[PDB]
Amino acid sequence: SHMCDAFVGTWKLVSSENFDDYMKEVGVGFATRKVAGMAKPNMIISVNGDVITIKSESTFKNTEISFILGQEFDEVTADDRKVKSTITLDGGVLVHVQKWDGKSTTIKRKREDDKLVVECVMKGVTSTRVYERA
Ligand SMILES: Cc1noc(-c2c(NC(=O)[C@@H]3CCCC[C@@H]3C(=O)O)sc3c2CCCC3)n1
Repeated sequence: SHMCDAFVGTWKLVSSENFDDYMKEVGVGFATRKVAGMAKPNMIISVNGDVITIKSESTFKNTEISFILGQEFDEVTADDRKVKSTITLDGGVLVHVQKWDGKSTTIKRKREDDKLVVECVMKGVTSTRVYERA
């Protein structure tokens, strides 16, 4: 058993709070924000040894990242930012820091009841995205 166990599986977006303002703060343009706003992505999380893979699959875009905890990696985000990402475990929370152009955003993923809750913070702006098992 590992702390990442509770995350593994296929998840589907069930609700989104303040996501348009989060995207604004990150610098996402109008057209991408409207398309993002409709999307109900799936998130597929798997583990093979030390390597964690998170796939995001939506009508617009399929993204995938594979990473080792604490090891920086290159990531192209859904909105096409080219960022330097580091994902660590803080207790049972996966903490994902993306850095680009002197800016930084933090995405936290945690299990709460039967949900996987994703808290996205950019400067003062927080968004919450709630996933359920698909
Ligand atoms: C920022 C941004 N710009 O476009 C996006 C973005 C997504 N964002 C997410 O899915 C959120 C946002 C940050 C981490 C993951 C979280 C998730 O629900 O898995 S999904 C999606 C887009 C752009 C258009 C295509 C579909 N994000």
